[PDB]
Amino acid sequence: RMVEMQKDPMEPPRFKINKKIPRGPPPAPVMHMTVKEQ
Amino acid sequence: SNIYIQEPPTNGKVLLKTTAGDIDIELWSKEAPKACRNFIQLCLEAYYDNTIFHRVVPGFIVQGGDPTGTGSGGESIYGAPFKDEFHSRLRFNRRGLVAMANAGSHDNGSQFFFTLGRADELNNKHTIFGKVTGDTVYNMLRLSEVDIDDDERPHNPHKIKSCEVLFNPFDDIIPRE
Amino acid sequence: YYRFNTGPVGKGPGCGFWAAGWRVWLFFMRGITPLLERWLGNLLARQFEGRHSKGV
Amino acid sequence: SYQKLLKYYVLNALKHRPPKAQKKRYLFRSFKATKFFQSTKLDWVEVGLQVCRQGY
Amino acid sequence: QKEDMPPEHVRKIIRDHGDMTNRKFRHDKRVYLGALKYMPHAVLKLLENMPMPWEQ
Amino acid sequence: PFDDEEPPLDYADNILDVEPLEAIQLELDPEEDAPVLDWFYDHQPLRDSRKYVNGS
Ligand SMILES: O=P(O)(O)O[C@H]1[C@H](OP(=O)(O)O)[C@@H](OP(=O)(O)O)[C@H](OP(=O)(O)O)[C@@H](OP(=O)(O)O)[C@H]1OP(=O)(O)O
Repeated sequence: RMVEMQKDPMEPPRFKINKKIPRGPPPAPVMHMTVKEQ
Repeated sequence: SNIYIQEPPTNGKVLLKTTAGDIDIELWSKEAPKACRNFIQLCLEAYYDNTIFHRVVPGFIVQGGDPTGTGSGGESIYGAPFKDEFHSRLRFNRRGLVAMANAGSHDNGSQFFFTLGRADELNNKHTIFGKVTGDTVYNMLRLSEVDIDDDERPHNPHKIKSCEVLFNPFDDIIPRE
Repeated sequence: YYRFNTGPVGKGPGCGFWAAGWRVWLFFMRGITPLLERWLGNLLARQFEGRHSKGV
Repeated sequence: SYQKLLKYYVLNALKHRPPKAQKKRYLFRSFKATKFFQSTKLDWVEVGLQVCRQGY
Repeated sequence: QKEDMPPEHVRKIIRDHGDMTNRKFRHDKRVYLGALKYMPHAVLKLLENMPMPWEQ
Repeated sequence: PFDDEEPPLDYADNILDVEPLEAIQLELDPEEDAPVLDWFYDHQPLRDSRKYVNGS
């Protein structure tokens, strides 16, 4: 029998979220010079 | 134009006639009915007559109330050491306080002591049943002027010659014979 | 005070008749309450959750 | 002072939008229905003392 | 219904916890702090129920 | 009314025991003011009366 635990309404945010971790990394294929121009 | 001093109003008054002069004690019988009942009845019973002050610690306390004068004696009106009574409004911030000596909790005897100064370490330990009135204060302090011999005992200890109860807050006190 | 101290009664200290003043602070409190809930809420949340890192 | 009280009077009357939108949310009923709060009855004075201690 | 309790219960709780400086109390320190958010609410309800000068 | 270093009072230790000391009141005429006179200075005058008010 699952029961949801009662939360104390005057309880502050329990734990700290601020921590920051670098953005995660397949490329679709692209399918898309003269000397003088260079 | 305000200088505040907070303390609950007292009730009852008792006169102690000592070799050091008169001492007026205003009692709190609302806060400490047990020890003030004990004190009033023991005064009415002549139990404190010719009882010395056997312990003087310079600038700390002067102790008396033992009929035997040894300091380990004395008994209450209740046939046993009675309970301690404490209040946040009664503290030791000063000399001029009249409190109950004990060897521990609920140990209260007939022995009592006057505060020669501040004791913050006796808080929530000894019960405060009274205070000495300013006019008579110096006389209390003369109780503390002695040449002190071994084990905090004066060579010529001051005595309580008699007792007068000036105002008795209790209706029902019957002195024992 | 003007109306109260009308006749024999002088400029002296003793006039009780608060009801009015009392009202005023209650109106104040009615409004300020939600403000303080929101501000103190944030204060607590910063205290416990942490000042947000990103300044996003 | 009489002039200023009229100014408050009139401004309130001018300003008087209806609520304009309404919610019947209840706070003490939510708090009271939850086990962390209990209810009783005390001397007002006694509560006042309790609140000051709590705030301290 | 949340039947009300003996008044001495709340009296004693606060008196026990009077300063939540006791080593034993610990976890109230976090809980108590959390409430601060609703303290102004409490104040407003306190004040609006003052007793009037004809009531003892 | 009290010093900063003076801690707040336990209601139960001082206040609870003590009398309430007379309120302001007024000397209503037994004759002329009789209708009003029995309940005039009670807290919520006619709370228990199915004649005068709705009810609780
Ligand atoms: O007569 P009182 O009962 O002592 O009232 C005085 C006084 O009122 P009146 O002078 O009108 O009689 C002050 O007036 P002023 O001295 O400033 O002319 C007034 O001052 P305000 O004009 O700022 O109200 C002052 O209050 P305060 O002493 O803060 O200035 C207030 O007495 P309270 O201080 O008792 O209000």
